[PDB]
Amino acid sequence: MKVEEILEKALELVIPDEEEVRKGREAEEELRRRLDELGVEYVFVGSYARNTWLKGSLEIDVFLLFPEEFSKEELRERGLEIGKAVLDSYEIRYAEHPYVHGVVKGVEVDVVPCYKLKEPKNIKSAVDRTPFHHKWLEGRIKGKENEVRLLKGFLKANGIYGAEYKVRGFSGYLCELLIVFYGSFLETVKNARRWTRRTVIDVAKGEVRKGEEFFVVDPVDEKRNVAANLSLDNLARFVHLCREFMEAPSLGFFKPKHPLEIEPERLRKIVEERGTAVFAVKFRKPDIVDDNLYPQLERASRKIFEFLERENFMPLRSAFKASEEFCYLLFECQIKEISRVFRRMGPQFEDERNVKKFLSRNRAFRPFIENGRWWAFEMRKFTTPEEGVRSYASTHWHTLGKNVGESIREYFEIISGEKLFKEPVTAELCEMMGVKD
RNA sequence: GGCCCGGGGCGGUUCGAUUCCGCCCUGGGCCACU
Repeated sequence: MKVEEILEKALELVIPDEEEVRKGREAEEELRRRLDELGVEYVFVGSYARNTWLKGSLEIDVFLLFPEEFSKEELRERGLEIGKAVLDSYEIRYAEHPYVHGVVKGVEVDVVPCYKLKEPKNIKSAVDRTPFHHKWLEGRIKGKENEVRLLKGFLKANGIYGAEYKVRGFSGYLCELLIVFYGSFLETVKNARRWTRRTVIDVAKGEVRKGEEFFVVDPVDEKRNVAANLSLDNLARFVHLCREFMEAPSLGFFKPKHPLEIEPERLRKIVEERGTAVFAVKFRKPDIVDDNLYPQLERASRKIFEFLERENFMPLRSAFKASEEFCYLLFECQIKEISRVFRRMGPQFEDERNVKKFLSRNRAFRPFIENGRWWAFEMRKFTTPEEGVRSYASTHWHTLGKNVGESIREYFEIISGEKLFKEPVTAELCEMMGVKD
Protein backbone atom coordinates (compact mmCIF):
# COMPACT_ATOMS: atom_id res chain seq x y z
CA MET A 1 0.00 0.00 0.00
CA LYS A 2 2.82 1.44 -1.58
CA VAL A 3 2.04 2.11 -5.20
CA GLU A 4 4.43 -0.40 -6.82
CA GLU A 5 2.82 -3.08 -4.65
CA ILE A 6 -0.70 -2.36 -5.87
CA LEU A 7 0.24 -1.94 -9.51
CA GLU A 8 1.75 -5.42 -9.55
CA LYS A 9 -1.49 -6.84 -8.21
CA ALA A 10 -3.37 -4.59 -10.65
CA LEU A 11 -1.72 -5.94 -13.79
CA GLU A 12 -3.53 -9.10 -12.75
CA LEU A 13 -6.91 -7.50 -13.49
CA VAL A 14 -5.93 -5.53 -16.63
CA ILE A 15 -3.72 -7.97 -18.54
CA PRO A 16 -5.30 -10.81 -20.57
CA ASP A 17 -4.62 -14.33 -19.27
CA GLU A 18 -2.89 -16.83 -21.58
CA GLU A 19 -6.16 -18.40 -22.82
CA GLU A 20 -7.59 -15.04 -23.89
CA VAL A 21 -4.32 -14.24 -25.64
CA ARG A 22 -4.10 -17.55 -27.49
CA LYS A 23 -7.79 -17.39 -28.36
CA GLY A 24 -7.08 -14.06 -30.05
CA ARG A 25 -3.82 -15.11 -31.66
CA GLU A 26 -5.49 -18.17 -33.18
CA ALA A 27 -8.23 -15.97 -34.62
CA GLU A 28 -5.71 -13.52 -36.05
CA GLU A 29 -3.95 -16.47 -37.71
CA GLU A 30 -7.17 -17.79 -39.26
CA LEU A 31 -8.34 -14.32 -40.19
CA ARG A 32 -5.09 -13.64 -42.08
CA ARG A 33 -5.26 -16.91 -43.99
CA ARG A 34 -8.88 -16.42 -45.02
CA LEU A 35 -8.00 -12.89 -46.13
CA ASP A 36 -4.90 -14.01 -48.01
CA GLU A 37 -6.73 -16.81 -49.81
CA LEU A 38 -8.79 -13.95 -51.22
CA GLY A 39 -5.66 -11.88 -51.69
CA VAL A 40 -7.11 -8.82 -49.95
CA GLU A 41 -4.99 -5.83 -48.92
CA TYR A 42 -5.63 -5.22 -45.22
CA VAL A 43 -4.08 -4.00 -41.96
CA PHE A 44 -4.79 -4.91 -38.34
CA VAL A 45 -5.20 -1.85 -36.14
CA GLY A 46 -6.57 -1.08 -32.68
CA SER A 47 -5.55 -2.26 -29.23
CA TYR A 48 -5.44 -5.86 -30.39
CA ALA A 49 -2.90 -5.18 -33.12
CA ARG A 50 -0.83 -3.40 -30.47
CA ASN A 51 -1.41 -5.79 -27.57
CA THR A 52 -2.87 -3.02 -25.42
CA TRP A 53 -6.46 -4.26 -25.20
CA LEU A 54 -7.93 -4.59 -21.71
CA LYS A 55 -8.77 -8.00 -20.26
CA GLY A 56 -12.18 -9.23 -21.37
CA SER A 57 -12.37 -6.77 -24.28
CA LEU A 58 -10.87 -8.96 -27.00
CA GLU A 59 -11.89 -7.59 -30.39
CA ILE A 60 -9.93 -7.58 -33.64
CA ASP A 61 -10.02 -4.64 -36.03
CA VAL A 62 -9.21 -5.18 -39.70
CA PHE A 63 -9.20 -2.16 -41.98
CA LEU A 64 -9.43 -2.80 -45.70
CA LEU A 65 -7.17 -0.51 -47.75
CA PHE A 66 -8.83 0.75 -50.93
CA PRO A 67 -7.35 2.86 -53.73
CA GLU A 68 -7.74 6.59 -53.22
CA GLU A 69 -9.93 6.66 -56.35
CA PHE A 70 -12.74 4.22 -55.53
CA SER A 71 -16.22 5.66 -54.96
CA LYS A 72 -17.65 5.56 -51.43
CA GLU A 73 -20.07 2.89 -52.68
CA GLU A 74 -17.36 0.57 -54.01
CA LEU A 75 -15.81 0.46 -50.54
CA ARG A 76 -19.09 -0.41 -48.86
CA GLU A 77 -20.12 -3.00 -51.47
CA ARG A 78 -16.67 -4.58 -51.69
CA GLY A 79 -16.20 -4.26 -47.94
CA LEU A 80 -19.43 -6.12 -47.33
CA GLU A 81 -18.45 -8.89 -49.75
CA ILE A 82 -15.16 -9.52 -47.94
CA GLY A 83 -16.48 -9.36 -44.39
CA LYS A 84 -19.26 -11.65 -45.60
CA ALA A 85 -16.90 -14.20 -47.13
CA VAL A 86 -14.36 -14.08 -44.30
CA LEU A 87 -16.46 -14.14 -41.11
CA ASP A 88 -17.99 -17.17 -39.39
CA SER A 89 -21.01 -14.93 -38.64
CA TYR A 90 -21.65 -11.34 -39.66
CA GLU A 91 -23.89 -8.35 -39.02
CA ILE A 92 -23.77 -5.08 -40.95
CA ARG A 93 -23.09 -2.14 -38.65
CA TYR A 94 -23.36 1.62 -39.16
CA ALA A 95 -21.63 4.86 -38.22
CA GLU A 96 -19.98 7.57 -40.32
CA HIS A 97 -20.09 4.87 -43.03
CA PRO A 98 -21.37 1.28 -42.86
CA TYR A 99 -19.09 -1.68 -42.12
CA VAL A 100 -19.28 -5.32 -41.04
CA HIS A 101 -18.90 -6.80 -37.57
CA GLY A 102 -18.74 -10.51 -36.87
CA VAL A 103 -16.97 -13.50 -35.33
CA VAL A 104 -14.02 -15.80 -36.11
CA LYS A 105 -13.03 -18.81 -34.00
CA GLY A 106 -15.03 -17.25 -31.20
CA VAL A 107 -13.67 -13.69 -31.22
CA GLU A 108 -15.34 -10.39 -32.14
CA VAL A 109 -14.12 -8.89 -35.38
CA ASP A 110 -14.64 -5.57 -37.14
CA VAL A 111 -14.06 -5.48 -40.90
CA VAL A 112 -13.81 -1.81 -41.84
CA PRO A 113 -13.31 -0.41 -45.35
CA CYS A 114 -11.16 2.71 -45.67
CA TYR A 115 -9.02 4.49 -48.24
CA LYS A 116 -5.32 3.64 -48.40
CA LEU A 117 -3.57 7.03 -48.54
CA LYS A 118 -0.33 8.66 -47.52
CA GLU A 119 -0.21 11.93 -45.60
CA PRO A 120 -3.07 12.69 -43.14
CA LYS A 121 -4.13 15.33 -45.65
CA ASN A 122 -6.91 14.27 -48.06
CA ILE A 123 -8.71 12.29 -45.32
CA LYS A 124 -12.35 11.94 -46.39
CA SER A 125 -13.59 10.34 -43.15
CA ALA A 126 -12.44 9.49 -39.63
CA VAL A 127 -11.97 5.84 -40.61
CA ASP A 128 -9.15 6.98 -42.91
CA ARG A 129 -7.30 8.62 -40.03
CA THR A 130 -7.31 5.38 -38.06
CA PRO A 131 -4.46 3.82 -40.06
CA PHE A 132 -2.21 6.81 -39.33
CA HIS A 133 -3.11 6.72 -35.65
CA HIS A 134 -2.00 3.12 -35.68
CA LYS A 135 1.29 3.81 -37.47
CA TRP A 136 2.19 6.62 -35.10
CA LEU A 137 1.50 4.43 -32.09
CA GLU A 138 2.94 1.08 -33.17
CA GLY A 139 6.62 1.87 -32.80
CA ARG A 140 6.23 4.25 -29.87
CA ILE A 141 4.00 2.31 -27.45
CA LYS A 142 5.87 -0.97 -27.86
CA GLY A 143 6.94 -2.03 -24.37
CA LYS A 144 4.39 0.08 -22.51
CA GLU A 145 1.34 -2.01 -23.33
CA ASN A 146 0.70 -2.87 -19.68
CA GLU A 147 0.97 0.75 -18.70
CA VAL A 148 -1.87 1.37 -21.17
CA ARG A 149 -3.84 -1.48 -19.60
CA LEU A 150 -3.41 -0.17 -16.06
CA LEU A 151 -4.65 3.24 -17.25
CA LYS A 152 -7.60 1.67 -19.07
CA GLY A 153 -8.45 -0.52 -16.11
CA PHE A 154 -8.32 2.45 -13.76
CA LEU A 155 -10.67 4.57 -15.91
CA LYS A 156 -13.07 1.69 -16.61
CA ALA A 157 -13.36 0.84 -12.91
CA ASN A 158 -14.33 4.46 -12.27
CA GLY A 159 -16.91 4.82 -15.02
CA ILE A 160 -14.94 7.13 -17.29
CA TYR A 161 -13.14 4.87 -19.78
CA GLY A 162 -14.83 5.30 -23.16
CA ALA A 163 -15.31 8.40 -25.31
CA GLU A 164 -18.86 7.61 -26.49
CA TYR A 165 -21.71 9.82 -25.27
CA LYS A 166 -23.00 7.42 -22.65
CA VAL A 167 -19.64 8.01 -20.95
CA ARG A 168 -17.86 11.11 -22.25
CA GLY A 169 -14.62 9.68 -20.88
CA PHE A 170 -11.15 8.95 -22.29
CA SER A 171 -10.91 7.01 -25.56
CA GLY A 172 -8.52 4.10 -25.91
CA TYR A 173 -6.42 6.15 -28.33
CA LEU A 174 -6.21 9.00 -25.83
CA CYS A 175 -4.91 6.55 -23.22
CA GLU A 176 -2.02 5.46 -25.41
CA LEU A 177 -1.02 9.01 -26.30
CA LEU A 178 -0.92 9.74 -22.55
CA ILE A 179 1.33 6.75 -21.87
CA VAL A 180 3.59 7.76 -24.74
CA PHE A 181 3.69 11.26 -23.24
CA TYR A 182 4.33 10.42 -19.59
CA GLY A 183 5.94 7.01 -20.08
CA SER A 184 3.82 5.03 -17.62
CA PHE A 185 0.54 4.83 -15.74
CA LEU A 186 2.14 6.28 -12.60
CA GLU A 187 3.74 9.30 -14.28
CA THR A 188 0.41 9.97 -16.01
CA VAL A 189 -1.45 9.80 -12.70
CA LYS A 190 1.20 11.85 -10.90
CA ASN A 191 1.08 14.69 -13.42
CA ALA A 192 -2.67 14.57 -14.07
CA ARG A 193 -3.03 15.87 -10.50
CA ARG A 194 -1.87 19.23 -11.90
CA TRP A 195 -4.17 19.19 -14.93
CA THR A 196 -6.62 22.08 -15.25
CA ARG A 197 -9.54 22.81 -17.52
CA ARG A 198 -7.07 24.93 -19.50
CA THR A 199 -4.39 22.28 -19.98
CA VAL A 200 -3.09 21.48 -23.43
CA ILE A 201 -1.03 18.38 -24.06
CA ASP A 202 0.77 18.34 -27.40
CA VAL A 203 2.25 14.86 -27.87
CA ALA A 204 4.24 15.55 -31.04
CA LYS A 205 5.87 18.60 -29.47
CA GLY A 206 6.41 16.91 -26.12
CA GLU A 207 4.91 19.99 -24.53
CA VAL A 208 2.23 21.03 -22.07
CA ARG A 209 0.74 24.52 -22.20
CA LYS A 210 -2.20 26.65 -21.11
CA GLY A 211 -4.94 26.98 -23.70
CA GLU A 212 -8.64 27.82 -23.74
CA GLU A 213 -9.84 24.27 -22.98
CA PHE A 214 -8.53 20.80 -22.12
CA PHE A 215 -6.88 19.80 -25.36
CA VAL A 216 -4.79 16.79 -26.35
CA VAL A 217 -3.60 17.49 -29.89
CA ASP A 218 -3.54 14.59 -32.30
CA PRO A 219 0.01 13.75 -33.48
CA VAL A 220 -1.57 13.03 -36.85
CA ASP A 221 -3.50 16.31 -37.01
CA GLU A 222 -2.66 19.30 -34.81
CA LYS A 223 -6.16 20.72 -35.28
CA ARG A 224 -7.88 17.73 -33.74
CA ASN A 225 -8.49 17.37 -29.99
CA VAL A 226 -8.28 13.71 -29.00
CA ALA A 227 -9.94 14.47 -25.65
CA ALA A 228 -12.65 16.44 -27.43
CA ASN A 229 -15.49 14.43 -25.90
CA LEU A 230 -14.14 14.09 -22.34
CA SER A 231 -16.64 16.08 -20.28
CA LEU A 232 -15.52 18.87 -17.99
CA ASP A 233 -16.80 17.05 -14.92
CA ASN A 234 -15.26 13.76 -16.00
CA LEU A 235 -11.94 15.53 -16.39
CA ALA A 236 -12.37 16.79 -12.84
CA ARG A 237 -13.28 13.38 -11.47
CA PHE A 238 -10.10 11.98 -13.00
CA VAL A 239 -7.89 14.68 -11.56
CA HIS A 240 -9.44 14.17 -8.15
CA LEU A 241 -9.12 10.40 -8.50
CA CYS A 242 -5.40 10.68 -9.19
CA ARG A 243 -4.79 12.87 -6.16
CA GLU A 244 -6.64 10.35 -4.00
CA PHE A 245 -4.81 7.39 -5.46
CA MET A 246 -1.37 8.85 -4.84
CA GLU A 247 -2.41 9.79 -1.32
CA ALA A 248 -3.55 6.26 -0.51
CA PRO A 249 -2.88 3.62 -3.21
CA SER A 250 -5.41 0.79 -3.19
CA LEU A 251 -6.33 -2.09 -5.48
CA GLY A 252 -9.85 -0.76 -5.04
CA PHE A 253 -9.29 1.85 -7.73
CA PHE A 254 -9.22 -0.98 -10.27
CA LYS A 255 -12.19 -3.01 -9.07
CA PRO A 256 -15.63 -1.95 -10.36
CA LYS A 257 -17.74 -0.72 -7.47
CA HIS A 258 -20.72 -2.87 -6.43
CA PRO A 259 -24.07 -1.39 -7.57
CA LEU A 260 -24.83 -1.19 -3.84
CA GLU A 261 -28.57 -1.63 -4.25
CA ILE A 262 -30.69 0.02 -1.57
CA GLU A 263 -34.07 -0.81 -0.10
CA PRO A 264 -36.77 1.58 -1.32
CA GLU A 265 -38.06 1.99 2.23
CA ARG A 266 -34.77 3.55 3.27
CA LEU A 267 -34.86 5.80 0.20
CA ARG A 268 -38.34 6.99 1.17
CA LYS A 269 -37.08 8.00 4.62
CA ILE A 270 -34.07 9.87 3.25
CA VAL A 271 -36.24 11.85 0.85
CA GLU A 272 -38.47 12.57 3.83
CA GLU A 273 -35.46 13.82 5.83
CA ARG A 274 -34.45 16.06 2.91
CA GLY A 275 -37.97 17.45 2.69
CA THR A 276 -37.54 17.97 -1.02
CA ALA A 277 -39.74 17.25 -4.00
CA VAL A 278 -38.41 14.26 -5.89
CA PHE A 279 -40.10 13.04 -9.04
CA ALA A 280 -39.43 11.81 -12.54
CA VAL A 281 -40.67 12.20 -16.07
CA LYS A 282 -41.24 8.76 -17.58
CA PHE A 283 -41.79 8.12 -21.27
CA ARG A 284 -40.94 5.40 -23.82
CA LYS A 285 -37.36 5.09 -25.04
CA PRO A 286 -37.06 5.93 -28.77
CA ASP A 287 -35.51 3.09 -30.74
CA ILE A 288 -32.19 4.76 -31.39
CA VAL A 289 -28.61 3.98 -30.45
CA ASP A 290 -27.23 5.23 -27.15
CA ASP A 291 -25.16 7.67 -29.17
CA ASN A 292 -28.20 9.59 -30.31
CA LEU A 293 -30.32 9.00 -27.20
CA TYR A 294 -28.02 10.03 -24.36
CA PRO A 295 -27.29 13.49 -25.70
CA GLN A 296 -31.06 13.84 -26.07
CA LEU A 297 -31.67 12.69 -22.51
CA GLU A 298 -29.12 15.32 -21.45
CA ARG A 299 -30.82 18.12 -23.40
CA ALA A 300 -34.34 17.27 -22.24
CA SER A 301 -33.09 16.97 -18.69
CA ARG A 302 -31.44 20.39 -18.88
CA LYS A 303 -34.36 22.22 -20.49
CA ILE A 304 -36.68 21.00 -17.72
CA PHE A 305 -34.06 21.86 -15.07
CA GLU A 306 -33.90 25.40 -16.46
CA PHE A 307 -37.67 25.62 -16.49
CA LEU A 308 -37.63 24.60 -12.85
CA GLU A 309 -35.14 27.27 -11.87
CA ARG A 310 -36.71 30.24 -13.63
CA GLU A 311 -40.09 29.14 -12.30
CA ASN A 312 -38.41 29.25 -8.86
CA PHE A 313 -38.75 25.66 -7.67
CA MET A 314 -35.07 25.66 -6.75
CA PRO A 315 -33.99 22.41 -8.41
CA LEU A 316 -30.99 20.80 -6.72
CA ARG A 317 -29.84 18.33 -9.38
CA SER A 318 -31.16 16.19 -12.20
CA ALA A 319 -30.37 12.78 -13.61
CA PHE A 320 -31.73 10.30 -16.12
CA LYS A 321 -31.90 6.58 -16.83
CA ALA A 322 -32.63 4.43 -19.84
CA SER A 323 -34.12 0.93 -19.63
CA GLU A 324 -35.04 -1.41 -22.46
CA GLU A 325 -38.55 -0.16 -21.91
CA PHE A 326 -38.67 3.47 -20.76
CA CYS A 327 -36.51 6.51 -20.01
CA TYR A 328 -36.59 8.57 -16.82
CA LEU A 329 -35.68 12.18 -16.20
CA LEU A 330 -35.13 12.66 -12.48
CA PHE A 331 -35.35 15.83 -10.43
CA GLU A 332 -35.11 17.03 -6.85
CA CYS A 333 -36.35 20.50 -5.82
CA GLN A 334 -36.28 22.40 -2.52
CA ILE A 335 -39.78 23.72 -3.14
CA LYS A 336 -42.63 21.20 -2.95
CA GLU A 337 -45.17 24.01 -3.16
CA ILE A 338 -45.04 27.73 -3.83
CA SER A 339 -47.74 30.38 -3.43
CA ARG A 340 -50.14 31.29 -6.22
CA VAL A 341 -49.09 34.96 -6.04
CA PHE A 342 -45.73 36.36 -7.09
CA ARG A 343 -44.67 39.93 -7.82
CA ARG A 344 -44.02 41.38 -11.26
CA MET A 345 -41.66 44.34 -11.62
CA GLY A 346 -43.15 47.34 -13.38
CA PRO A 347 -41.90 50.66 -14.81
CA GLN A 348 -40.36 53.47 -12.75
CA PHE A 349 -42.97 55.97 -11.53
CA GLU A 350 -41.81 58.81 -13.78
CA ASP A 351 -42.61 56.81 -16.92
CA GLU A 352 -46.22 57.95 -17.34
CA ARG A 353 -46.82 56.11 -20.62
CA ASN A 354 -45.74 52.67 -19.49
CA VAL A 355 -47.12 53.24 -16.03
CA LYS A 356 -50.52 53.88 -17.55
CA LYS A 357 -50.08 50.77 -19.68
CA PHE A 358 -48.99 48.74 -16.67
CA LEU A 359 -52.06 49.78 -14.69
CA SER A 360 -54.47 49.12 -17.59
CA ARG A 361 -54.06 45.38 -17.07
CA ASN A 362 -56.99 44.08 -15.06
CA ARG A 363 -55.64 42.13 -12.11
CA ALA A 364 -57.04 40.62 -8.97
CA PHE A 365 -54.86 42.59 -6.56
CA ARG A 366 -54.12 46.25 -7.40
CA PRO A 367 -50.46 47.22 -7.95
CA PHE A 368 -48.27 49.25 -5.60
CA ILE A 369 -45.15 51.42 -5.52
CA GLU A 370 -41.84 50.40 -3.89
CA ASN A 371 -38.47 52.13 -4.21
CA GLY A 372 -39.51 54.27 -7.14
CA ARG A 373 -41.24 51.72 -9.33
CA TRP A 374 -44.59 49.99 -9.63
CA TRP A 375 -45.09 46.31 -8.91
CA ALA A 376 -48.07 44.06 -9.48
CA PHE A 377 -49.17 40.86 -7.77
CA GLU A 378 -49.81 38.09 -10.28
CA MET A 379 -51.13 34.52 -10.06
CA ARG A 380 -49.37 31.32 -11.22
CA LYS A 381 -50.96 28.62 -13.39
CA PHE A 382 -49.18 26.03 -11.22
CA THR A 383 -47.89 25.82 -7.67
CA THR A 384 -45.94 22.56 -7.62
CA PRO A 385 -42.84 21.35 -9.48
CA GLU A 386 -44.71 18.33 -10.83
CA GLU A 387 -47.44 20.65 -12.11
CA GLY A 388 -45.04 22.98 -13.86
CA VAL A 389 -43.23 20.13 -15.59
CA ARG A 390 -46.50 18.51 -16.67
CA SER A 391 -47.32 21.84 -18.23
CA TYR A 392 -43.84 22.41 -19.71
CA ALA A 393 -43.37 18.94 -21.19
CA SER A 394 -46.86 18.90 -22.72
CA THR A 395 -46.25 22.13 -24.61
CA HIS A 396 -42.47 22.14 -25.01
CA TRP A 397 -42.01 18.53 -26.08
CA HIS A 398 -40.37 19.65 -29.32
CA THR A 399 -37.42 21.30 -27.57
CA LEU A 400 -36.50 18.13 -25.70
CA GLY A 401 -34.57 16.36 -28.44
CA LYS A 402 -35.74 15.24 -31.86
CA ASN A 403 -36.58 11.71 -30.71
CA VAL A 404 -37.01 12.03 -26.94
CA GLY A 405 -39.29 14.99 -27.51
CA GLU A 406 -41.32 13.17 -30.16
CA SER A 407 -41.76 10.33 -27.69
CA ILE A 408 -42.80 12.56 -24.77
CA ARG A 409 -45.23 14.20 -27.18
CA GLU A 410 -47.09 10.89 -27.54
CA TYR A 411 -46.84 9.85 -23.91
CA PHE A 412 -45.38 10.78 -20.54
CA GLU A 413 -46.23 10.77 -16.87
CA ILE A 414 -44.71 12.20 -13.72
CA ILE A 415 -44.02 9.81 -10.85
CA SER A 416 -43.29 10.68 -7.21
CA GLY A 417 -43.35 8.97 -3.84
CA GLU A 418 -43.71 5.22 -3.32
CA LYS A 419 -44.78 4.75 -6.93
CA LEU A 420 -41.41 6.25 -7.87
CA PHE A 421 -39.17 4.19 -5.62
CA LYS A 422 -40.57 1.19 -7.49
CA GLU A 423 -39.11 2.22 -10.86
CA PRO A 424 -35.62 1.07 -11.99
CA VAL A 425 -34.15 4.41 -10.91
CA THR A 426 -33.26 3.93 -7.25
CA ALA A 427 -29.53 3.84 -7.99
CA GLU A 428 -29.61 7.06 -10.00
CA LEU A 429 -31.56 8.70 -7.17
CA CYS A 430 -29.02 7.77 -4.50
CA GLU A 431 -26.18 9.04 -6.67
CA MET A 432 -28.11 12.24 -7.38
CA MET A 433 -28.77 12.96 -3.68
CA GLY A 434 -25.35 11.90 -2.48
CA VAL A 435 -26.69 9.01 -0.44
CA LYS A 436 -23.78 7.22 1.21
CA ASP A 437 -22.96 4.09 3.24
C1' G B 1 -28.54 12.90 -33.37
C1' G B 2 -26.05 16.56 -29.82
C1' C B 3 -23.00 20.84 -29.08
C1' C B 4 -20.56 25.93 -30.98
C1' C B 5 -20.83 30.38 -34.41
C1' G B 6 -24.10 33.10 -38.09
C1' G B 7 -27.87 34.69 -40.94
C1' G B 8 -33.94 35.22 -42.87
C1' G B 9 -38.51 34.87 -41.18
C1' C B 10 -42.44 34.45 -37.20
C1' G B 11 -45.58 32.98 -32.57
C1' G B 12 -46.20 33.66 -27.22
C1' U B 13 -45.13 36.38 -22.85
C1' U B 14 -44.13 41.49 -21.13
C1' C B 15 -45.09 48.41 -19.40
C1' G B 16 -41.33 47.57 -22.50
C1' A B 17 -37.81 42.12 -26.29
C1' U B 18 -32.54 42.03 -30.62
C1' U B 19 -32.15 40.86 -25.54
C1' C B 20 -37.31 36.03 -21.78
C1' C B 21 -40.13 31.12 -23.76
C1' G B 22 -40.50 28.87 -28.23
C1' C B 23 -41.48 27.80 -33.85
C1' C B 24 -40.16 27.49 -39.14
C1' C B 25 -36.44 28.25 -43.50
C1' U B 26 -31.05 28.65 -43.66
C1' G B 27 -24.87 29.11 -44.03
C1' G B 28 -20.24 27.29 -41.52
C1' G B 29 -17.58 24.55 -37.63
C1' C B 30 -17.22 20.31 -34.24
C1' C B 31 -18.38 15.54 -31.43
C1' A B 32 -19.79 10.06 -30.78
C1' C B 33 -20.31 5.03 -33.32
C1' U B 34 -16.48 2.30 -37.46
